[PDB]
Amino acid sequence: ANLRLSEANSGTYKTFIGRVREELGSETYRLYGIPVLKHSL
Amino acid sequence: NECIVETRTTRISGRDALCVDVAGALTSDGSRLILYPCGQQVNQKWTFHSDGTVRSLGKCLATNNSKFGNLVVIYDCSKLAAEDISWDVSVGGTIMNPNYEDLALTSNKATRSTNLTMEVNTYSASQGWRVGNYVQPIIGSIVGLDDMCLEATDGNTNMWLEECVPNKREQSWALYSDGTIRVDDNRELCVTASSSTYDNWKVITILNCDGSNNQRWVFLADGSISTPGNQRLAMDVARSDVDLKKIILHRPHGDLNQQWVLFY
Amino acid sequence: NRFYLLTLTSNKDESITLAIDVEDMVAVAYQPAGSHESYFFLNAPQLAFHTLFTDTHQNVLNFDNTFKSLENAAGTTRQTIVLGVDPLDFAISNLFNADPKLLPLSFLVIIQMVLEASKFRFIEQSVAYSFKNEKTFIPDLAIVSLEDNWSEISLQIQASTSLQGLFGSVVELYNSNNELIEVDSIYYPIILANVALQLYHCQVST
Ligand SMILES: CO[C@H]1O[C@H](CO)[C@H](O)[C@H](O)[C@H]1O
Ligand SMILES: CO[C@H]1O[C@H](CO)[C@H](O)[C@H](O)[C@H]1O
Repeated sequence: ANLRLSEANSGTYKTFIGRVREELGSETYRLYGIPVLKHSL
Repeated sequence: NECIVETRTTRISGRDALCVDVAGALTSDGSRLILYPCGQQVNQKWTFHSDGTVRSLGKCLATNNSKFGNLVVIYDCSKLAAEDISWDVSVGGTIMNPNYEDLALTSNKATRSTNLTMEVNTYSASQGWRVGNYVQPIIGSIVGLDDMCLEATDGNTNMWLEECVPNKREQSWALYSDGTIRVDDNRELCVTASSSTYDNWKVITILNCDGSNNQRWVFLADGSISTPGNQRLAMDVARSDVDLKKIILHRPHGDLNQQWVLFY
Repeated sequence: NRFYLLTLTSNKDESITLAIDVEDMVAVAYQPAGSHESYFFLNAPQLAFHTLFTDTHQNVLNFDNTFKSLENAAGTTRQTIVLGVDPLDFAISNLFNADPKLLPLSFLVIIQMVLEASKFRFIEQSVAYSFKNEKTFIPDLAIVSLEDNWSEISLQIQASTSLQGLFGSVVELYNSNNELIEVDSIYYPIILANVALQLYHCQVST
């Protein structure tokens, strides 16, 4: 996960935050659809 | 602070922001419950237990087709059968009794002192409830793709995405306990899914609030603004094209044109 | 393993690598690219020192990763510090140069714009606007109350599974007009549609 400010707009910022969430949030352990953080990577 | 909650006392609000209220503070094993202006009165406090029971004034909410008809009452908790005092609350705002699977708590009229009743579940705004102690409507902007804001257009008759402008009155929405999304300047007006279509999907517009099952919305954790239920549909910017001026009700797929943010 | 790495690059093409403990979702250390130095918060977990940046000189900062400690060391609070594209660019540079004058301030910017935005859609959206209009903003109580209550909100979400979505305790949040909103259940969009990641407290289920 990388954020380069040169090529940065609202769209790429949200994509970056989106990727952080996907990599940190559990695929399986969710409550009301909200993921719990993973225990390990 | 602990991961187990034994009991809690809160309010239940819904239809037009009114509160579930046991009529007149009566305690007779059979008294009736109405919608009434929300206040701090003890007959509007409801206590949830690990039973699955919901209680006001010491007596618990009940429904028996024989006993009280399809009307909803409080009785003595030991005097009637367990099956009739069970309750389940869903994320979409449906309050129902697990044993009577087709029915759901309803308020057939929008008026003060209306009798609450069990009716067939059609996922109507008259069947939408907020369990929680903050009863007021949540005011904010609704932000969609390209960071554009939902606007009430054409003298509060239509709606689509415009550029956000802070404090613009037409961009301010009120989210009610019944699951309605209302025009902030005019609370008789509800975001509504029409029978009129675009690319074979219903189009969203502003009509008079009438308590029906196309004025009821739930904000979920996937970022969607959805209809309650299993056969779920999401608010959707047609063709991911802001310029089309068309918000439709589409099959859920979770892409950017179906993602929204409440900016409160 | 336990640490997630994350790279930020300024408009001067200076890159820093920031290490995040996935268990608490806090920043614990960083390294400027092409350096033999690394910098660790005073309260970084022990395991961080043994597993991260082990081929560097590991410096220990004289403040910790809590907001209070950061604010104390910066000499001002979050409600005074501007966020946006250029503050972030500035922040990256200061970390890259390891400028001890500007470190606490720069961490406050970066943590909010990256980690806190990841936790909350409301914060993500506030930041996205700053990129669009290329204009700076200062967080108000709406943002700050979310940051300060994330742990407690996560606990109450988990706790709510035992009693119909009701919280065991009230959380006090603010809206953009600084009105108080006491939330005591999940049935509010400012919880359910806002919290994007939750801290683990207990093993429960829906
Ligand atoms: C004077 O009002 C009283 O009766 C009405 C019923 O009409 C409501 O139940 C209200 O809670 C109660 O205080
Ligand atoms: C092919 O589908 C695309 O257009 C339809 C409208 O027909 C919807 O907007 C959908 O979200 C979009 O991906």
